[PDB]
Amino acid sequence: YQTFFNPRTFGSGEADCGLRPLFEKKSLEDKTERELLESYIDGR
Amino acid sequence: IVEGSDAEIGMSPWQVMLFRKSPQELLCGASLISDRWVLTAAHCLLYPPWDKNFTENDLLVRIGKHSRTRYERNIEKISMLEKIYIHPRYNWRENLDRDIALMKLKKPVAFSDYIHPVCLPDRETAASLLQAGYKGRVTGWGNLKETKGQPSVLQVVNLPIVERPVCKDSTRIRITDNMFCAGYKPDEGKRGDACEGDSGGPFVMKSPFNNRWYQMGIVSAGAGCDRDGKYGFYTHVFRLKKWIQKVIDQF
Ligand SMILES: *C[C@@](*)(O)[C@H](CCCNC(N)=[NH2+])NC(=O)[C@@H]1CCCN1C(=O)[C@H](N)Cc1ccccc1
Ligand SMILES: *[C@@H]1O[C@H](CO)[C@@H](O)[C@H](O)[C@H]1NC(C)=O
Ligand SMILES: [Zn+2]
Ligand SMILES: [Zn+2]
Repeated sequence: YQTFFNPRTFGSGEADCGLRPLFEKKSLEDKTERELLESYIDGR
Repeated sequence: IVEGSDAEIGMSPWQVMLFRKSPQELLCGASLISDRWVLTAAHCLLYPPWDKNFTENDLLVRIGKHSRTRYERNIEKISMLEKIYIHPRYNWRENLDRDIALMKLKKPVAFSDYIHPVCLPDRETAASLLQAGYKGRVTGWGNLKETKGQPSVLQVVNLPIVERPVCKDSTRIRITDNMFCAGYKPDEGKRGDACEGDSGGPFVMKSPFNNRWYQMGIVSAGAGCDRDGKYGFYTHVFRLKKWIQKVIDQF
């Protein structure tokens, strides 16, 4: 991920960010996630 | 959230609820970006017209909460606030320019499967994901319509980012570069919008580079909810990251 904040000021997790334990962490996609992905594929 | 759907358990572990202590009252949405810092909408804490000028101990916050009526044990967390930080250039009198605010928890929260922080974008990710057409995701406990009333379960809806020229023409409000709008156009056959109560809530996008969720915006304003030819407005998180930085290093 790479950092912007200083842990002592900021806390923890600038690095455990953005990864759902019940989804990404378990390699499981959520029910509408794909819609976002597919929006990255222009007007195909 | 109008025209959205219930949220899966843990699909938005960074969801935070801004509560008012006395009387107990749900105020706004918010997001967890750290174990101690929470992001939200400046007008959630300061908006004189609506008699809003809260202080540290007027409010409390709740994290990892799944329903809105039942207390969920060693799942949800209730944290007090040590300090509040509103952008010094927040324009509440005019266009809500720089509608952003930071809150420091009095005591850090332990992450779990239901509680984790969302990522803040960097230069590359920002310029790469903030492109009209691309869809993001908004979440909240706000109204389901223009006032069912409000949900008993966190609501979610994905909406496309709209091009500035289009957003600018849809409202008579002075739109600034520190904000962006999102929503479907009347010709797209899909609906959905944030609404009253959703302010402070996050607008997140999933990065294909690392599979992580980044908070690109903060629910800020709109005219009505899910009205044809209208769009919701969100504070542009990246353009205000220097400020977020200053506030955090300063604290
Ligand atoms: C405080 C929030 O809950 C709410 C979010 C609205 C989101 N709406 C849609 N359609 N996505 N914000 C507000 O209600 C803000 C606070 C000030 C008034 N307001 C508005 O959005 C007005 N309806 C419009 C407006 C007034 C002044 C400046 C900017 C916008
Ligand atoms: C907030 O309330 C404090 C008084 O307790 C006041 O000094 C400050 O001017 C208020 N902020 C405003 C109205 O913008
Ligand atoms: Zn639960
Ligand atoms: Zn959708």
